[PDB]
Amino acid sequence: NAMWESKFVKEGLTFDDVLLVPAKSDVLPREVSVKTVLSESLQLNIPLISAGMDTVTEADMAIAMARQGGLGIIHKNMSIEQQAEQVDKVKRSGGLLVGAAVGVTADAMTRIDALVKASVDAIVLDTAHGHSQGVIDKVKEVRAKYPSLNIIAGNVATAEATKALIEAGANVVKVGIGPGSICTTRVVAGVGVPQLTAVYDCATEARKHGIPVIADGGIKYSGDMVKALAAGAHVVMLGSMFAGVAESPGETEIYQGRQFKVYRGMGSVGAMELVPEGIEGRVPYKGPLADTVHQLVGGLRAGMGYCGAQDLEFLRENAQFIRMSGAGLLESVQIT
Amino acid sequence: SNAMWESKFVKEGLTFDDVLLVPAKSDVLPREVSVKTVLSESLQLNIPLISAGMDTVTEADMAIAMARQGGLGIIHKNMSIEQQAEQVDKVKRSGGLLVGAAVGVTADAMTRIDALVKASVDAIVLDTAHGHSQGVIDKVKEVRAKYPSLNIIAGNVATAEATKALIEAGANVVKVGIGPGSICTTRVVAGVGVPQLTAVYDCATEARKHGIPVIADGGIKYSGDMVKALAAGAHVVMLGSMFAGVAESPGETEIYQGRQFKVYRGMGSVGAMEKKLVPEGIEGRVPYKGPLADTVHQLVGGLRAGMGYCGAQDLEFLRENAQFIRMSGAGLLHVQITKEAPNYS
Amino acid sequence: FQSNAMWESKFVKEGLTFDDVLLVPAKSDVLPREVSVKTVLSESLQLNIPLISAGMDTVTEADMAIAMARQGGLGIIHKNMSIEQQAEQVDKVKRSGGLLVGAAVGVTADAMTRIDALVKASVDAIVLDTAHGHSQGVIDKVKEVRAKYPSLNIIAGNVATAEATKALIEAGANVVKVGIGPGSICTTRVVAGVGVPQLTAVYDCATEARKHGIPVIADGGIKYSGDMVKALAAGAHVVMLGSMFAGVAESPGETEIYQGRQFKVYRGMGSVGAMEKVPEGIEGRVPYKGPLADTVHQLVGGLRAGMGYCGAQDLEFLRENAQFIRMSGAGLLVQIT
Amino acid sequence: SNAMWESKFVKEGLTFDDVLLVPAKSDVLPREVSVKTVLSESLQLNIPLISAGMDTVTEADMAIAMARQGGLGIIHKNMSIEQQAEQVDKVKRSGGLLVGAAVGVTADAMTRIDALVKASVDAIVLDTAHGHSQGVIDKVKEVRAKYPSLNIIAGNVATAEATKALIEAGANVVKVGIGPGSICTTRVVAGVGVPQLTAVYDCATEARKHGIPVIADGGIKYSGDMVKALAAGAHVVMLGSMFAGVAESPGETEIYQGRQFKVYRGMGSVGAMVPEGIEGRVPYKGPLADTVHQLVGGLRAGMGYCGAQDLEFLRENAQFIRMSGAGLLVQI
Ligand SMILES: Cn1nc(CC(=O)Nc2ccc3oc4c(c3c2)CCCC4)c2ccccc2c1=O
Ligand SMILES: Cn1nc(CC(=O)Nc2ccc3oc4c(c3c2)CCCC4)c2ccccc2c1=O
Ligand SMILES: Cn1nc(CC(=O)Nc2ccc3oc4c(c3c2)CCCC4)c2ccccc2c1=O
Ligand SMILES: Cn1nc(CC(=O)Nc2ccc3oc4c(c3c2)CCCC4)c2ccccc2c1=O
Ligand SMILES: O=c1[nH]cnc2c1ncn2[C@@H]1O[C@H](COP(=O)(O)O)[C@@H](O)[C@H]1O
Ligand SMILES: O=c1[nH]cnc2c1ncn2[C@@H]1O[C@H](COP(=O)(O)O)[C@@H](O)[C@H]1O
Ligand SMILES: O=c1[nH]cnc2c1ncn2[C@@H]1O[C@H](COP(=O)(O)O)[C@@H](O)[C@H]1O
Ligand SMILES: O=c1[nH]cnc2c1ncn2[C@@H]1O[C@H](COP(=O)(O)O)[C@@H](O)[C@H]1O
Repeated sequence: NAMWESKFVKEGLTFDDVLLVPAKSDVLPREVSVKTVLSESLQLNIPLISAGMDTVTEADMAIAMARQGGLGIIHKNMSIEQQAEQVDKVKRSGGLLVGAAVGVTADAMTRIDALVKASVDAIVLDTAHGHSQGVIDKVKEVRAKYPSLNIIAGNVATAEATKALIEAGANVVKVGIGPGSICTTRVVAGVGVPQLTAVYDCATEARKHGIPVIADGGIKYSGDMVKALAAGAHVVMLGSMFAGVAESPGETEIYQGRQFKVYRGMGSVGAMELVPEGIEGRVPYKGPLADTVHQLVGGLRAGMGYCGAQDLEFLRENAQFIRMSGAGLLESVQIT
Repeated sequence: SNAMWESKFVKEGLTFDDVLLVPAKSDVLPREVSVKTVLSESLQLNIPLISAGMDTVTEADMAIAMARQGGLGIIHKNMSIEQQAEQVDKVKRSGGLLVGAAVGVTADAMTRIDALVKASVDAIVLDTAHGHSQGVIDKVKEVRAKYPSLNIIAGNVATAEATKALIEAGANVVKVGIGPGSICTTRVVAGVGVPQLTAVYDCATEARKHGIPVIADGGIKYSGDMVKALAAGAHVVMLGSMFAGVAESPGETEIYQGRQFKVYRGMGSVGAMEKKLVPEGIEGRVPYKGPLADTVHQLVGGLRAGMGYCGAQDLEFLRENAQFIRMSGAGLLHVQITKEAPNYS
Repeated sequence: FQSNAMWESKFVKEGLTFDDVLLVPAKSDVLPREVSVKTVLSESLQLNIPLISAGMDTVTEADMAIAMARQGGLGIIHKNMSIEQQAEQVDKVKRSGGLLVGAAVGVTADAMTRIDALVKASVDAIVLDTAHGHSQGVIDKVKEVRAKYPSLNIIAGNVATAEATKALIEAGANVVKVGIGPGSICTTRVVAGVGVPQLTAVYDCATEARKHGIPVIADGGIKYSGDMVKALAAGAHVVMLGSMFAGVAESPGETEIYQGRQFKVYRGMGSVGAMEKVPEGIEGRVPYKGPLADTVHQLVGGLRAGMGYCGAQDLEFLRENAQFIRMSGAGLLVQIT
Repeated sequence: SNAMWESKFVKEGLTFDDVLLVPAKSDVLPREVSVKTVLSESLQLNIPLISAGMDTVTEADMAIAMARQGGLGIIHKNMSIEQQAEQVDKVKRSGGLLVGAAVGVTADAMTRIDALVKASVDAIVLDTAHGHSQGVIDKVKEVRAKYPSLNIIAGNVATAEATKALIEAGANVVKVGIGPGSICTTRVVAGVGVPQLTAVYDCATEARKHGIPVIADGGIKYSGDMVKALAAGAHVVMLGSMFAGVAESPGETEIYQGRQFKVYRGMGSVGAMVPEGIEGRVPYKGPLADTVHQLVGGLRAGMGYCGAQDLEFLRENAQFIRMSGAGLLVQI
């Protein structure tokens, strides 16, 4: 009963537990490189990805997002004809990078072939529990058929889970069980892993093979995104921070004179229409997408200025965190 | 020796909110998992739930509904021996269903237990605030001598030593929990208690040795807290606050702010004792939930998902192989959640 | 060789308070209402119940001190009055039933004068309260008194330290008062950044006062019945309450109505108001709780239950055998009516 | 290698609210303690309080009132060079008092230092969000090269390595703080910061091997926090928020919801110039001396418990005890 013993040993860290420690710097924030590479085929100018959710990313979002340096993932709560159409639309809008989300359905192989012929750069094979034989075998089918296609599998929270996917044929791994804003996995199932600890553990596995890791969910401030990138992620993925953007799908509701967008989990009652592990909410209208990106990539250049990082690689390997108490982060006057 | 003096502050405690389950390799879907459990040779549940023997939570109706779902009801003991034997027999008249009844450590305890046996009760629940007592121990021995085949659920405890005590006194099952109840003020009035997750783990660890199942009793708010409990060594969880608002629970529904409410009170509360006192329970109100079946579906639904993340095809696999990860207070905690308007009727 | 010990040890010590721990149940076949809560501070000083009301002008005067003694406890009459009036408050208590009584004196020039008046008034114990008991002036004050009154019960405080407790014991003190900072009306921790978590302070103090068989008093920080149990179980013989007794019928001062609700004034001795008749006390208000008896009945009832879970027949077993478990903030966490 | 990779989450950090000061044996009455302090042969303060170099906190009126309480004011740089040099001289002619002036790491830096030295300023404060840069080190070396006896205060830093590097560039005094500030959002926008107590200790531990003092800057909300910061190795502390609402502070009283407030904002906020400071309001605290009285009042109290006759005893002998959140836990 070795297992009985290790039940409560492991320990986890979230974004609010740590801070990056400043180091010797001779590179200015405006001078750094926030560029990143997921593969030969996938090169990003800014390490940002919009989430494959029906309230975050359609063709307009992926186009806006591509034009910024990043990448959008067309959600799959759509007919196959429609998704390939939106993919083909983004692709021909200047030869932009687009990604698309595929379920681990029976139909998935059919959906993937439509997306490949519409010329997607990367498909996202995402499910709630990416450490399942269903997903492993599914990746190996897709990899057998398309040995050059960028595959992003998830979701995973552990290194053994990460290893299983890399060997199945995954060249990018997506991290996060529990942490998303609209996520209720932990409340309803008791399951999940602190996102910083998740990213670090998974990155430590992927680092050996040289595979990029996506941090997905739980990000609220540019700060948390700098932390995700220094914890080992190549790239972060946002839902709530883009849902209120002008280029996301769906229109602007007005309630009491204030502008709002709907943001909901893909496993909430709406996106499904087996208990729900997603919820439905509203987010404030944030206007143009460029506004949100400028702030995020600005904050990133500051953090990398503090850490002495010229590029994201220097950041991932050398950056040092410091742990604190909860008392600690109340240290981060009524405001106008 | 001061060995007791310098060990005053060594032990650490964990509760539900300190931990999360860690996803593992899984080949099993939530709909194919087995939520069956065997408390004993004679007593088997189709779902790991037991409604608590409280006068606001469980009577004959709730036991019948609980059984129908594949769980078990514990008919509370705030009533005559005659009218509790009434309720026991009624559950058995309704399709030979499994039913429990609570019996406190008293003088009339045996007179009460007897009547229950003649009504063909499946399990008797020996409940005391402090189960780690000779008084309780020698009462469990008395019942085992007179009824060798009777299921005995004896509690409550929080330590391994208490556990092995009741097992060797002839109890089939141990009910774990000092202080974690929603309506419990034992931790405030007496400064006494163990964080439930540690108490379960500690008690189960001793009880596995004897092949004895334990029950996690109290402190469960969400369904995820229940997955956490089962995964910590418990065979079955016990619920009061979540079953109180349910329509099949004892008590009139009351209207406040147009909303309907039901009364949930501790058995150690002032009102419950009246059916110079230092109470260790409080009276409150919980919202009307509706039918029992809708509440159970969400609980079991969250269990299956949780077992699916862990790769447990059965509850025994979860008990033995599941792994927790500890977080800080920050770890337990933009988008405004949209909740639909209420039903006034 | 220059030592770097002090510099490196700056952040090593760790502290616990009441909310940080819970008591673990043990085997126990003593019922709560059959436990002995009798306690012995000295042969001269025996209490039925382990309770002492604080020497504050908002908490303890004659009528209060009578009430406490009669419940089996003890009142420490406060020193914010003339010597002549303090000694007459002590007399009134002493001659109504032959009750035990305490009396507060500060380390001052006219302290010795006050003590004799109080000793002549047949006081059972005097309490030498200073904000910092580990001072040379306080230590020399205790030798000064022990020398002249070798039969007198002396309580010296406040201390937070094992050293400090050793220091006051060696000066001749029968009983030690423990507490720097944990007061409800205290702002020492905020205006000066000084203090020790009450549970650790007690534990660390009693650890030293055990070697000499000297009792300690847990001074402040108790908000709930269960926190008193935690104090006694950490090494204290007795506990001193202020806030809890301040809003009681036998308290000095009358009942004020605030938004149609009955209240009483409770203020620190270091607050501006007490000082006139930099502050490290503030003034507040506490709910009117009625007569002392019901508050004592719930605090003693709460101890009885605690000793019942722990298997403690008497306060000595609890003090020597009770084991705690540490929890976290989430472990400290329905519509109550 | 894998060394940097495994060191990522190893370090722990403490802030003011994490700890308290352990009362030791005491000979000393609060009124008899010496709160005097010496930065430099050139520079000495009767109290350990330095007024922050911000457009919301300090100008010539504030600097004068600081000096006359026993401390120091640091004239901010959001002004013309000869406007700043005129502020420095107005304080100088107001009774031969102590003044400092903030200076940025730019090309006009040396041009502005020439004017400030011309008005006989005592110390300059080279302030940057990131003092551990080659820019600041190179600037310090070239000022130390030209003005060898000018007191140079350099920062901010948060580490020993940074502290060491500035001492070897020529800084007499080292300023410590990245994140702790009340108007600071560096933690939130860049995820970067170091808990102040751990920072001052780690920076003092390196500084006292050179006889170099450190300033603890920001995060101070209580007098008890100042006692804590001095006891972890700081000679002197710098305050912004607790000085913004006083009368001698730049601007004047303004009214929100019919109460009196004074605007208080960071130098990296939108107004004072991506933002890392914010803009807000603090209550009109009244005159400077009343606030100073309560601060130094608190310090005498804390030195009393710890038994420190002077700030050196405190710095070398004070012991902390760590606690939890429930440890930092009557209608007042
Ligand atoms: C996070 N999440 N969760 C869900 C619910 C869900 O699928 N939960 C869930 C929980 C646990 C699960 O455990 C396993 C699986 C699994 C799935 C799949 C295969 C066997 C192992 C969801 C449902 C529909 C659409 C989207 C989502 C979704 O995004
Ligand atoms: C803290 N802070 N930040 C800022 C903005 C700022 O300079 N941020 C910033 C962030 C990150 C930074 O990282 C580096 C540097 C740097 C600067 C400079 C040296 C190289 C490394 C500020 C701007 C104007 C006036 C005052 C301030 C200021 O006080
Ligand atoms: C927690 N609690 N407490 C009480 C009051 C109570 O009995 N408290 C209590 C406290 C502490 C106790 O300690 C012991 C015992 C005991 C009992 C009995 C056996 C010896 C040791 C209660 C009363 C009736 C019904 C239920 C309860 C109850 O659930
Ligand atoms: C907590 N407290 N503090 C105070 C203020 C106070 O005395 N503070 C204080 C602080 C620090 C102190 O340090 C010492 C002493 C001392 C005193 C006494 C002499 C030895 C060294 C107080 C004053 C008058 C009456 C009551 C009180 C009081 O109860
Ligand atoms: O239905 C849901 N339940 C739980 N997680 C979800 C659901 N829908 C999306 N997610 C995850 O949550 C992330 C968005 O979280 P956010 O970035 O914090 O808003 C997505 O990238 C998904 O990985
Ligand atoms: O008055 C009481 N005081 C303390 N615990 C109680 C009292 N009444 C019931 N309990 C326990 O609390 C459990 C219910 O806790 P809950 O599921 O969190 O609401 C019951 O099954 C009992 O074991
Ligand atoms: O003004 C003061 N400042 C700090 N502590 C005080 C002051 N006055 C009384 N005390 C202490 O506070 C205790 C009361 O604590 P309470 O029971 O939590 O309110 C008394 O026992 C005194 O020792
Ligand atoms: O704009 C800003 N962003 C971040 N920190 C600042 C800014 N302006 C001033 N500071 C720092 O914050 C200190 C004052 O912090 P306070 O005493 O908590 O208000 C100053 O002395 C500076 O070191």
